[PDB]
Amino acid sequence: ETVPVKLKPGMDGPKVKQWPLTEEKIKALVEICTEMEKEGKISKIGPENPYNTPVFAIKKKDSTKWRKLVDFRELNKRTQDFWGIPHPAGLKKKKSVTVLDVGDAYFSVPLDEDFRKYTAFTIPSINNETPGIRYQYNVLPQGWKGSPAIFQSSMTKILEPFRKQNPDIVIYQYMDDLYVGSDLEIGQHRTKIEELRQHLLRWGLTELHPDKWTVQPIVLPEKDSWTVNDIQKLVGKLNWASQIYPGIKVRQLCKLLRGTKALTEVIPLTEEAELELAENREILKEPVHGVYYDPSKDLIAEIQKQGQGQWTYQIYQEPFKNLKTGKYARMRGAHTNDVKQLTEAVQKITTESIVIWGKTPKFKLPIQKETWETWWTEYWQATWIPEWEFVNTPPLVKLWYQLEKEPIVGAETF
Amino acid sequence: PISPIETVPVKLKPGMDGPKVKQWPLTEEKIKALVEICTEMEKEGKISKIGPENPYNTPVFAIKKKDSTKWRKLVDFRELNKRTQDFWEVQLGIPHPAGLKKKKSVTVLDVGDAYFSVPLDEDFRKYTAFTIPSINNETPGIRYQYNVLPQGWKGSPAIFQSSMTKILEPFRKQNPDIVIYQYMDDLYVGSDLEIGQHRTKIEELRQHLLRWGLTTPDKKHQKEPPFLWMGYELHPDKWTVQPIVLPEKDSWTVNDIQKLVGKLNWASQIYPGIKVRQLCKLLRGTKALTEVIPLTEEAELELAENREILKEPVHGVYYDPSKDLIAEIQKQGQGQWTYQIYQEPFKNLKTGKYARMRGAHTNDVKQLTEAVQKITTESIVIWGKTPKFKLPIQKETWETWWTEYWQATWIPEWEFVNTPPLVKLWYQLEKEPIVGAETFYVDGAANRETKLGKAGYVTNRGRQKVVTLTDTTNQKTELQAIYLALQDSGLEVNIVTDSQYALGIIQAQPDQSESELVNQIIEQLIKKEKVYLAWVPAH
Ligand SMILES: CC(C)OC(=O)c1cc(NC(=S)OC(C)C)ccc1Cl
Repeated sequence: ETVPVKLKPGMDGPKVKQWPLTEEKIKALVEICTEMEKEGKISKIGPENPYNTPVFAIKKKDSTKWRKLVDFRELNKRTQDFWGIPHPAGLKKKKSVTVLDVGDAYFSVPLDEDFRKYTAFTIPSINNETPGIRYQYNVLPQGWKGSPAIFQSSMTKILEPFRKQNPDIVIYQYMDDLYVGSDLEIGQHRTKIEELRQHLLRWGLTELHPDKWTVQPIVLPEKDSWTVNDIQKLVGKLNWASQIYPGIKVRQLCKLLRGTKALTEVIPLTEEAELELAENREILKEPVHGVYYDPSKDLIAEIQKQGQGQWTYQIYQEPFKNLKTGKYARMRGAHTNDVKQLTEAVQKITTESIVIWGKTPKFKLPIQKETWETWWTEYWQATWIPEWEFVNTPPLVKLWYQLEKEPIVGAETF
Repeated sequence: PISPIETVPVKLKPGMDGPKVKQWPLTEEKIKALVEICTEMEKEGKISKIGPENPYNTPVFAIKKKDSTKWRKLVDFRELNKRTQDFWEVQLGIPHPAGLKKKKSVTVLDVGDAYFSVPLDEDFRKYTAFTIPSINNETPGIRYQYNVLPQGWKGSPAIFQSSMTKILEPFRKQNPDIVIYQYMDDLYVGSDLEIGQHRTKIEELRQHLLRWGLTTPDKKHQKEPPFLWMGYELHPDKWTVQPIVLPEKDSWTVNDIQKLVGKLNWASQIYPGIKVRQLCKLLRGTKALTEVIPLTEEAELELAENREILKEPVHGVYYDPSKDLIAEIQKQGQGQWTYQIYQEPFKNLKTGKYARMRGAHTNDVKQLTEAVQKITTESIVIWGKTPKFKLPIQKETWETWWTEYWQATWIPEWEFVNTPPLVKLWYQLEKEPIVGAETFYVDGAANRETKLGKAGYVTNRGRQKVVTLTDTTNQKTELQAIYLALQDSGLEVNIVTDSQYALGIIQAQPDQSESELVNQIIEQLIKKEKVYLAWVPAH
């Protein structure tokens, strides 16, 4: 049967316009949508339905098969609340997690007849030579929030058996995904994962390492000799840095900067200054105190382009009170593409956000709206889509985080 | 004679109610005309005589048009419409000629009073009620209501087009090698069949429409190629740009110069060489549209030069899916870029130029980047594809800029073409302080309230200076400090500042700005052989 879903008090349905798509993408959407139309999942709709939601095709991670994706963001946000599952704190402490797409299970369930209109989407035609192909959902839509929600009973139900068989493992369900975390070694882990998929397949469905991340303090440069400049750069960095650890002091250094000297001129370090330095190195050896995640506050993730394919991010909720800071280096293949690295990055942080807190952070993106919108879809891979804003990177913020500690040699993969 | 097509469910607002505006009183002559026409429509089955039961009303009007000077009719749904539910956006994006394919033949079928062919949602119909006034408000006038899509009513367009889609669905599947395009009351059917086959199919399509009550043209009203598709004349084999006419007068008002510059700008897209600088100039200080501004020799000349250019018909080619899509761009002066998309050399599909983007602070490369994105976006829409790019910039310059810029930026697959002016990096701030070179410790300070300030520097070599400024801001001073610094420094300079804005220049290294000041600085920056900028916290 269908549960009577509604909209939040005084909200209306999305009327978001469809961005243009590449031909290949439109072709697939057409193939894909006719099929679902036939399977009774979606139906063509009339003009009396003025709502709309963006749609697009993404490459199912491996195969040539294109996956249909919809941007329900606006709908999700307008959909009444169900006052999901409480985040299992244990997930983050697992050696290797795996993500699975259980969005498929939704088609099996009917969407309340009255809510369907609000799910209207559209397939655009090149050079606008054909009117758009208007549809809507009859079943639970993938990517909608109400979906993993209504399908909870059936979900828990189908899962239990594997949970009792292997209670050492943890299963988290976010939107269309399923994260599986166990402490079993790779082979035994993935075999068990497959043992799960098999289990999930007899209904109709279908490599993280959480214990290895989130740290890295700020290391300060060390030099044989210091110059007027070296110091100046260093003082500006620490001075900005004081907004986080007020115990950091730069007065003694600033004395060494008394004088109109050549930037390249070497300065001898007074013991007094040298102490001030060491004392700051100690303060930086560990993250700031009193930072506790607040579930009633929006989680935030700001990214900065460090160049050469490198990037830095800070997930926090209050300015300077970071819950996590990290670094991302481009993936093999993205060498001459900024949006690839960026899209890939956004995904990773958003996955870690889920893994650790069970939600998606909002992104402050060091990119231009037009560049993002034009090409992000091309490199996307997740069932979900986080929120974002485009911002101008304050030069210091970047300089600071560029200072994060990197491995001695690295994570040795013999 | 109506149709057997199932209506669309039309509802009010939300919770509003149908219009109840009073019937404008008309003359015996105007009334009698409306009486005539309405009786006609009443029999064709389009409208229906109603009564006292209906409270809703819309005013009916009577104008005589050119075609027959015969009295006609008009109904003001302004209200009904503002109370009618929102429908989905009608195709507001029309095909651009560069995106269409050539057809062996192309026919335009004009589905005339198509609106009055489709049934109205019987429920909603009451809301379309109107009344023919009596000779100066006598006894009750004649009451009616629509049973079909009303001319002027909100839903009519979206609804009619939808209907057309269903109705054409069969025919389309039945003959995939035919291509119809709906727009307004027009169906544009093109194809690659031999003319007889085509003509034949046309007839089938027609008769098919007839099977649904949809009447089609008459030999007298039959449209013929070429077709006027906004600014362009299309021919199934190629398109040609309509020769645009510039008046020659001895009295140009402001409107005249504006509207002119309009048509002029529009042309700048297609036609290479159009300029309006001197024509725009005439607008300076205009006190009225009806104001007459004398054309300076400067203006009279460019106006002339343009007339020469516009006398050349620019001809064009259509989209052929079996060949490459290429786009070449030129930097027509700072901030302006020209682009031309073609598959085969000199045979263009589309051209255009992007206006000088006057803004806060940027550089060529970023500006090229944007032009490229604007193009790509347009391309994706027109052809569902992005063009292989031909750009006047060395890949060496690109790799140097992008790989270090603070903002994520990208350019699809591309290739360098040496067609000067080449876009390049006007300068590059040193990666490290310069050994040997002078070091200017610069500072500017101004009382934001009095707008008085000073600015100067002191070098490690002794040189120093200050300059008092009246009517300035602290930002300017910090900046002027830097200007003077560059002015007096040799070919290599080291400069330190606490200016937050100077930090912005280190990160973005702009080569153009809104402020003449910054610009000047850029000028000096470009002049030096080596410049090192270093920022330090204030005080
Ligand atoms: C802009 C419209 C009104 O003009 C045409 O109908 C028209 C269309 C085409 N080409 C194509 S693909 O035809 C499209 C219908 C797909 C070629 C010449 C003309 Cl004149």
